[PDB]
Amino acid sequence: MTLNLCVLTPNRSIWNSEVKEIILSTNSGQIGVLPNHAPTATAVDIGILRIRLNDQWLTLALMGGFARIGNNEITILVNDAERGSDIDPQEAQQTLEIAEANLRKAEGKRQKIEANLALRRARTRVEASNT
Amino acid sequence: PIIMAEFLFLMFALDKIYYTP
Amino acid sequence: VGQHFYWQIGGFQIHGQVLITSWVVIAILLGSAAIAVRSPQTIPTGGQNFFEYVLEFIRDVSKTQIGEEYRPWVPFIGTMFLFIFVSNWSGALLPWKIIQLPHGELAAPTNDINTTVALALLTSVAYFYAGLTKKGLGYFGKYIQPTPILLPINILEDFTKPLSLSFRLFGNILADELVVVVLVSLVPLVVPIPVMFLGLFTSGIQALIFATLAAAYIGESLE
Amino acid sequence: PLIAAASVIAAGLAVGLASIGPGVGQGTAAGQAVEGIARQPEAEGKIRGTLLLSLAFMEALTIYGLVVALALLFANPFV
Amino acid sequence: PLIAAASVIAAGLAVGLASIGPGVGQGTAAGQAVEGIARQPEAEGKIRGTLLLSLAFMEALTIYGLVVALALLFANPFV
Amino acid sequence: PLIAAASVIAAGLAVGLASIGPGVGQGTAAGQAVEGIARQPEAEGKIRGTLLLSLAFMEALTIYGLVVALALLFANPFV
Amino acid sequence: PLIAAASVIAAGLAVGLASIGPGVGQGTAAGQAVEGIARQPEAEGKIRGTLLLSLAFMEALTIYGLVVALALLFANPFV
Amino acid sequence: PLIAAASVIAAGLAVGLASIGPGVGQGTAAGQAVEGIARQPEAEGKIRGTLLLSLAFMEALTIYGLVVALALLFANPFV
Amino acid sequence: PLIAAASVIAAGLAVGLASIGPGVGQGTAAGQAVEGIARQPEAEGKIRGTLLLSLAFMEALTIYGLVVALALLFANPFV
Amino acid sequence: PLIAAASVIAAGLAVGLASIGPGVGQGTAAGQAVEGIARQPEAEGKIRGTLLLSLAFMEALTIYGLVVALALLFANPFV
Amino acid sequence: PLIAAASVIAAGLAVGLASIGPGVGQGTAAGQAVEGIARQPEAEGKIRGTLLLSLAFMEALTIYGLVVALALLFANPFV
Amino acid sequence: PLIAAASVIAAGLAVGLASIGPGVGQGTAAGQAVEGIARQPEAEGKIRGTLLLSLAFMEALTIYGLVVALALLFANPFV
Amino acid sequence: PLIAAASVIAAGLAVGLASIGPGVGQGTAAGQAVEGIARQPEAEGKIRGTLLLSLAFMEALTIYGLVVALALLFANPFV
Amino acid sequence: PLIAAASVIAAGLAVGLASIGPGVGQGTAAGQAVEGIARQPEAEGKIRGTLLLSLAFMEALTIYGLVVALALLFANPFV
Amino acid sequence: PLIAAASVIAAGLAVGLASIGPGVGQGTAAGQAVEGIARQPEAEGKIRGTLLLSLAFMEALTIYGLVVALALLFANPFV
Amino acid sequence: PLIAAASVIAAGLAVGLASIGPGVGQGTAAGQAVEGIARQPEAEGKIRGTLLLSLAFMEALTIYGLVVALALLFANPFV
Amino acid sequence: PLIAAASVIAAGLAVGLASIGPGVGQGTAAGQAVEGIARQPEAEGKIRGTLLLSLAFMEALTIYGLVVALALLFANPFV
Amino acid sequence: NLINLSVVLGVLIFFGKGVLSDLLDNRKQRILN
Repeated sequence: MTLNLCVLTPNRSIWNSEVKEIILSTNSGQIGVLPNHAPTATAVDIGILRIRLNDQWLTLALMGGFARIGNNEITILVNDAERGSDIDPQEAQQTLEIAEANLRKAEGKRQKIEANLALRRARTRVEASNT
Repeated sequence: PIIMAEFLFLMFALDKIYYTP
Repeated sequence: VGQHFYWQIGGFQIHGQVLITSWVVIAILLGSAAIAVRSPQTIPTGGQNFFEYVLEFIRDVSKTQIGEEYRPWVPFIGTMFLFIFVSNWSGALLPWKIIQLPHGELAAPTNDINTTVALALLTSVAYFYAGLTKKGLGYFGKYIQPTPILLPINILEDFTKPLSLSFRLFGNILADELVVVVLVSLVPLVVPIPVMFLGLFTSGIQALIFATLAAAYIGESLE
Repeated sequence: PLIAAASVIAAGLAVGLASIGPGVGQGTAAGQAVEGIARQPEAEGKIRGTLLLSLAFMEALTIYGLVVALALLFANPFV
Repeated sequence: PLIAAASVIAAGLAVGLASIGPGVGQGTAAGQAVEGIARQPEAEGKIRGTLLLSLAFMEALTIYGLVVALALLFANPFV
Repeated sequence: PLIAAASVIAAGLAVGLASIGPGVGQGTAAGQAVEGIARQPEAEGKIRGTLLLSLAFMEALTIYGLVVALALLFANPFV
Repeated sequence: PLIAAASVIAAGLAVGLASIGPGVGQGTAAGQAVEGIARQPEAEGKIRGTLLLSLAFMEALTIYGLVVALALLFANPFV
Repeated sequence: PLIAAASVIAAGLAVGLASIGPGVGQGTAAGQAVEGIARQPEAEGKIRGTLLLSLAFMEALTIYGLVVALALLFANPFV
Repeated sequence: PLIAAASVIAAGLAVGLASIGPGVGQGTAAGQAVEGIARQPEAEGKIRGTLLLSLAFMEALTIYGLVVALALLFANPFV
Repeated sequence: PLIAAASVIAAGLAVGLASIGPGVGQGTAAGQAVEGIARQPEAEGKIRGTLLLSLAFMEALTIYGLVVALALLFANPFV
Repeated sequence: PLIAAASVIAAGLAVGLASIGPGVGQGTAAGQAVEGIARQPEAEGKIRGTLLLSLAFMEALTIYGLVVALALLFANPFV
Repeated sequence: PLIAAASVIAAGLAVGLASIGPGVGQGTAAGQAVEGIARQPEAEGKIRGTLLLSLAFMEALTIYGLVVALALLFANPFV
Repeated sequence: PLIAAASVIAAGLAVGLASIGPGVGQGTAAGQAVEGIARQPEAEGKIRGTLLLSLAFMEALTIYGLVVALALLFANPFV
Repeated sequence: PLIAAASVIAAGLAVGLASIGPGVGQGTAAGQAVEGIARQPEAEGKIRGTLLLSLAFMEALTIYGLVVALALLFANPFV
Repeated sequence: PLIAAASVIAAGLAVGLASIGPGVGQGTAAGQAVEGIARQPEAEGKIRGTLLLSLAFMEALTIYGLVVALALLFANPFV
Repeated sequence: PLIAAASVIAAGLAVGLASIGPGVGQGTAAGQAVEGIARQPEAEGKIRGTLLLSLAFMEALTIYGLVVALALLFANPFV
Repeated sequence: PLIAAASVIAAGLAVGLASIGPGVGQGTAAGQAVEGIARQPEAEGKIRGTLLLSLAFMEALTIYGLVVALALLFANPFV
Repeated sequence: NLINLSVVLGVLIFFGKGVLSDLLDNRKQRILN
């Protein structure tokens, strides 16, 4: 009743099941996909990939990557996608406080980009583990 | 004038008789 | 074509269209609301379903806009929605060319000055009162911290916004009256058939946009 | 006299400069609508909703102009 | 005199300037519609339905201008 | 007198140059609106609401012009 | 007399200002249509049909201008 | 006389040549606002607040034009 | 007579303003046609059909302008 | 004296030709500002601050037009 | 008298407001044609076929204007 | 005397045209300024500095328009 | 008298408005041609051929107006 | 008389048409300069240098217009 | 006489509208030519060659305008 | 006499038109110049030299306008 | 006499509409030339040579306008 | 007014209830299930 969806980290296929409604947080913002979407191959930011199983709305925790929409056979090549919600938010905020802390000490030019990406990944981790 | 007064009466009365139920 | 008044003196020269149209439209609106709220069931039955659908519409458009305390202004904005709705439908439907009046005409409440400027004035009184309520009593939203120039323009916009909404209602309902009167004055009414649909659509969405524009401005009063 | 001639010039130019704007208006609005229809064949109903709504508003613009010209021609107070 | 001259010149310019708007309108709209078809053939019917509705509305602008021009031409109550 | 001709020609120019402007505004507004519906339907209510609001403001501009247009056409104290 | 001259110049500017717009409209629509049929060879029939419908509505606008030009030219109830 | 009627001619011409500007501006702001409602529907409330600031300044512009546009017809301190 | 003067000026302006549209349309249309031929060397049959058909449609537009001019010039029912 | 009529026409044209430009100007400004707050949900304070400064300057432009037109209408040294 | 001078002014303006068109027409057509040439030179034959055909139709428009200007010059049926 | 009418119409057109250009100037300026503010949360200080310099310069241009209008109105050396 | 004066005004207007368009046309064709040549020089003979043919057709489009103006200045069979 | 009044209208139109273009030019230069500043915040010194140089050359254009207007107002060697 | 005044005004507007459009053409051609020079320094020679042939034929157009306008000025066979 | 008035109108109009175009010329030149400077601040010397060359040339355009205005106003051989 | 007034108006409009086009031309040429230098500063000499050639071609067009103006002003055979 | 208005009266009594009934059916099946 929907398009084929395969979320694929480098090492494995996370899960290749099909679900109805997906909100794809791109570099251009959130975009919703439909079953029988016309093919759009976009990018994906360090953000939130929300799905909809037509029975319950669920979020997926990913750390970036790339997406492709095809003839109802869509493939999303991600960086670090942990299936569903595997973590609880207490250790998430224990990672948020230390990421914002080490942002200060990591102040050199490369450490700017490094701490900023660690921050954008901790923020997507916590806003994925809210549910 | 009396149109404003009648609008006010209509709205207070209709509120009381019509909204919370 | 006769829109001024008739000489039913009551202390001052008062408009006749204003009086009779607004009085009868308020009367039929309260007759619709009151007789069907006498015996309501817990299930949304025949008319109660329609009335509760209207009221949850007002609940949504009042919950999304203003702030944390829109519910006491839900009666005001909801009676405003109902007034504009039924007055637009009565102007589109209720026959007032077969009935003749010796001194003037009788088409709708918003055709004249009084029952649009009264809506503007009541909303503006509500905005000033709600601003002196939610904010302090020394200086309302006029006071300029960041810019040393916006002090007069603050009261100037607080003066020119209600009249602007009034002129919106003017340019809607007077235009609709012109459409209907010239379109029935063309020839027998075989021509108004496609135009009636556009008039109905515009009248309904006119009611909706007046509702959300009242909501936005009590939102500014809250802000 | 001259008032009817000037009035009907006003009506003709009124209809022309009514059809100026809503033309390109409905053009861009409906073009984006029919493109986004191919982009999403699932919210076709809501695309039709916003499309009919906005197209009807631009038809309302041109009927504003049409009715002020129609009152200049047929139902006018002066001449 | 000058009244019928004004009437016919008003009708000519009224049917004239009624065109530039809906022309580029229908142009861009049909371009985005055919691009939608070429990007996906599956929603041809909904594409062409919203397309024809918008086209009947640009043509509604056009026939509005035309009926003012023709009632200006033939059934001119002034002269 | 000719003052009526002056008033009505000013009315025609007023309503025409009024109906020119906000039509393409409504157009590009509705166009980015339908592109937004095709992009993400999860805020369909907000897209519909802001559509209603901004189209209302644009028709409001045109009728801000139209009230003076009808004051010069129909209800004039000058003539 | 001047009325005939006014009717002929009205027909001339009628076909002119009626022919300015749908030209560029037809151009944009057909350019994107040929780009679409160059992109995909499957939907050619539906593309050509819908383009024929839209381009013929544009021709309908221009022939509305043409028949105002012809009615002002041949049979005017003023001249 | 013509010297006083130039005031109402200037009134019609003024409102006509004033109202054109805010239409495309309201349309651009509305389009980018609803495109933002499409892109990020979470911060859309703050976007609506900035849209309220935009509506405030746009309505300020247009109503401040309308006050003097009506002052042309109402108050003639010249004559 | 001034009738024939305005008539031939009408033919001149008719062909002038009937030639501005189809030129500025066929330009982008045929440019995108060659662009699509350069996109895919297989759909050239349908691209040729659509391009020649639409460029002949704008040919038809400019010859509508030309036949208005030639009816004004050769076969003038008034003069 | 004709100086009063020239003054009132100059005031009307000043208001119109000062209301043309800044309208689409502030539209572009507010459009890119709402697309910006749509991109980032964080820098909204500086967005509102800089947009308020630029909108105040554009209001200053239109109010420049309005106050010189007011010095034309009420407080003019010539008439 | 006035007839031949009016015919000659009409011919001059006709060829001028005609050549303001297909100039930019042929320009954009040839620009996109040569861009497609240096993008895909695989279909040079069909590219040049469409190029010559398009440029010939623009030449057809401009020579329509040219032959009607020539008929306004040489064989004026009035004078 | 005609010199006062000339002075006031010249001042009105001067202020109108001087408000025309910097409108869209400041429009694109504020649009790209807030787009930069939105893309980067770092350099609000110097972005505001350069934006304020450009705004003060363009408003110096529109007060060039204002001072020439005022010198025509009050401190008119001819009357 | 006035006929030869009208002929020379017509010639000047003809060459002016026949010189506007082809300049822009030749320019955009040249720009796209040189962009394509920088992208890929492999068909330099073919590129030169197609571009000189396009420039020949645009210079034909303007030499049309030039020879009609020389028929207006040197050998006018009316005067 | 007429010489001084024409000098006044000339000065007003001069300052207007020399104020329009600098508006849009300075605005687009300012917007793109601020976007470039957001692109790199490192060399804002040189960015400011070239921005102020171009802004001051455009301001030199506006004060060229200002000084010819002031010579047309005060230091008029004719009258 | 009026014939020589016609000649001089025709030559002025002839050089004017000979100068309007070729400026835009030469600009877009030159800018995209230097864009190609910086894109690829391998096609440099025939980049130069196409630039030269193109700007030379556009110069042929503007000198066509120059020579017809100087034929209106210095060697007039009529007056 | 009318020669002085015609001269002063031509001079004001001349400096206006000769200023208005190079304005947005220098504006787009400066916009792309600073956007390129923030692209790479290495070539800043040659960048500034070339933009100075072009800004000197557009200022040469506007001082050509200025010097013909001065030659028309002060050192005029006729009046 | 009227001949000198016509000659000076033609001269002023000649300088204006002569400097108009080269302004935007030179501007676009400069902007894309400096963006090219910022893209790759390798061929700075070739780029500067083509830039001076292009800007000098536009200077040639405005020098054509300048020498036509100087013929109208100083060595005018008519006046 | 007789047959002119009758088509939109029929459109009301049928189509308005038809478009209200499906959304009411969705909300009733929601609350009941």
